[PDB]
Amino acid sequence: QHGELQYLRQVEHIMRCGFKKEDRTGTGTLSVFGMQARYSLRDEFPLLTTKRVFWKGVLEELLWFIKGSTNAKELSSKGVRIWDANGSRDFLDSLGFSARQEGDLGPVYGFQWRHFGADYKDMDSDYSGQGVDQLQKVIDTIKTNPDDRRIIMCAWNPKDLPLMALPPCHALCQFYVVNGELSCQLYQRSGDMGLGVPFNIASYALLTYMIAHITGLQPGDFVHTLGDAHIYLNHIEPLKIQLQREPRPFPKLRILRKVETIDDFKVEDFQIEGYNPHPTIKM
Amino acid sequence: QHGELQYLRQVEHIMRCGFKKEDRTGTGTLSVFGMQARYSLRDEFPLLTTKRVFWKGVLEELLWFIKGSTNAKELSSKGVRIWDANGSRDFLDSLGFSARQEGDLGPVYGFQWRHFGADYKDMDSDYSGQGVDQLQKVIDTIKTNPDDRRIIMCAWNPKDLPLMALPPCHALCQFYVVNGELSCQLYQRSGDMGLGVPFNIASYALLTYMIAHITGLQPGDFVHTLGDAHIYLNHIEPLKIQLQREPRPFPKLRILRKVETIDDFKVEDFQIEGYNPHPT
Ligand SMILES: Cc1nc(=O)c2cc(CN(C)c3ccc(C(=O)N[C@@H](CCC(=O)O)C(=O)O)s3)ccc2[nH]1
Ligand SMILES: Cc1nc(=O)c2cc(CN(C)c3ccc(C(=O)N[C@@H](CCC(=O)O)C(=O)O)s3)ccc2[nH]1
Ligand SMILES: O=c1ccn([C@H]2C[C@H](O)[C@@H](COP(=O)(O)O)O2)c(=O)[nH]1
Ligand SMILES: O=c1ccn([C@H]2C[C@H](O)[C@@H](COP(=O)(O)O)O2)c(=O)[nH]1
Repeated sequence: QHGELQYLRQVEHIMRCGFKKEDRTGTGTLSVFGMQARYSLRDEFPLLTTKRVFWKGVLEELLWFIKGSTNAKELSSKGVRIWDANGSRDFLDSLGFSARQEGDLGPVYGFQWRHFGADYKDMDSDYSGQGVDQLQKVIDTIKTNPDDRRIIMCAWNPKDLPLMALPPCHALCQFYVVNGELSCQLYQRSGDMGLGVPFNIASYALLTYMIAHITGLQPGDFVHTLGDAHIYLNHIEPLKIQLQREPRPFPKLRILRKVETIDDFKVEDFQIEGYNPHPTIKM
Repeated sequence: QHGELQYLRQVEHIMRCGFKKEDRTGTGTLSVFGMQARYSLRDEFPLLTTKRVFWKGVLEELLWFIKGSTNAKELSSKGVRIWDANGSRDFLDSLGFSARQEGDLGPVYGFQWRHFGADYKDMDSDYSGQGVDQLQKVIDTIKTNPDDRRIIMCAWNPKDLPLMALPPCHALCQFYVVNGELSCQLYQRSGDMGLGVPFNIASYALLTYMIAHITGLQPGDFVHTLGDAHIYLNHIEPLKIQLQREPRPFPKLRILRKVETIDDFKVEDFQIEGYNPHPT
């Protein structure tokens, strides 16, 4: 069986057994609470094929995260517009952040991952040597002690919550090692199956490939755990279509050079081979 | 059909397909990474029956949590010894906490749940009005806005980690509401299937029952997600025996009176009916 079948069976399930549940905007969804899929990272990459995934966006965003940025403009400049809406003068004002300059997303992933617990001022501030560098922490631990059951990188910070444009959908992820293979489990509190999910799977599978490469291990599995797994009421039609399609063999991700530290990774180092998806779908 | 069959199928799986993996003590285990089970809370309580669960302990511990305590002695005095070992003068010293008094577990669940982000000194300190009161937070949100997808109570605190005797096994839990029913999902980073696990399921199922009672909702489901799900190499034999037993119908949890706030709960308010488990 093809790995994508899991994601498809989930969507199929949310439609068949989900419950109508209101949205924060009032759009309306069909949801199921608590789900889980295991995507293999062994000699293949989980880039969904029944619908084209914005790969260039998942890669630029991840590097942007690793770099510890919280400025949407720095990701926008790379040709990835995904986080721009949450950075607009209009949106940041509808939440009270009036003195907060444009693009300043607040203490999001980039900040939490590298400086957990540090006092956030603005995106342009210097947090060098401040907070807990969780990203580095997990890498060190994976190297020194692989048996460790506390390899956690937590983006969810209850105290910093009031300063965020958007509370982290990916509350936390945990790494694991066995048989010289590195695995990763993500806890996604809320997931849009028609848009965000596929991209999110790619994002974390990539992170694992990166950390595995640096630690000298082989990619294992990517366990995708969900809280509120939803499908927006309008996405039902196109999704009924996508569910008809047959998944084509997953591509493979090549890391073109030998990099030593997580920060040393650049876009030219990655190569997606054989990514042959079905035509794209607007949602 | 029976809810316990899930837990049994998991143990069965960990034996059948797990991999030998070393322990922090070097005891050795058989593990699988990433697992999940859905226990129904509708008209029944998930207190496992193929082996007796220390129910009096899950209840006293939970209240102890809610009370925001981090002193092991306060739970030990109630006749629940589970957290005593981690509080001894010997253990606290083998980790460096020499000036830390006996029983002082550090900024554990009780402290994180009620005062997240506050500067921890010692168990006897006064943290009134300090930190983020997560427990209260989720209760308020469940009442005012049930559709909310951010109802999270996080015990994992990367900054306070160096002050803990034991890093929280239960990193975080998330609440959900639909059809007037309250559900809960737990993220357990590491779980011992032979001991802590069944107790852990009971603990969180109970918490849901309490919060559901207070918010005026009905208990829904308890989703149990695991990171490193293991079985110690020595528990393999007794477990092979437990797996043979047939689960008896789950008991029911009765809340004997109408309580208003989470803190108002007392031991006399709960009653387990029909808990008929298998022996030893
Ligand atoms: C309700 C909601 N659901 C989401 O999934 C969501 C996701 C993000 C961020 N995210 C992680 C995204 C991943 C992929 C995206 C997307 O817009 N893809 C477009 C291409 C636009 C571009 O060129 O930048 C597409 O699929 O056509 S957006 C922000 C707000 C959200 N809001
Ligand atoms: C290796 C290991 N595995 C565990 O599951 C574990 C659990 C706790 C804490 N936990 C939350 C526990 C739940 C139940 C417990 C127990 O000791 N039950 C006994 C004794 C109490 C009694 O029954 O009077 C038993 O049921 O026999 S201990 C502490 C260290 C651990 N260490
Ligand atoms: O990477 C992401 C980010 C966001 N979302 C979607 C899920 C919900 O549709 C919405 C978040 O809304 P709240 O749960 O924050 O209300 O964004 C995703 O699916 N993936
Ligand atoms: O409620 C609990 C508390 C502890 N443990 C067990 C699981 C592990 O065997 C051990 C903790 O080991 P570390 O994850 O800290 O290495 O305690 C449980 O299963 N449940």
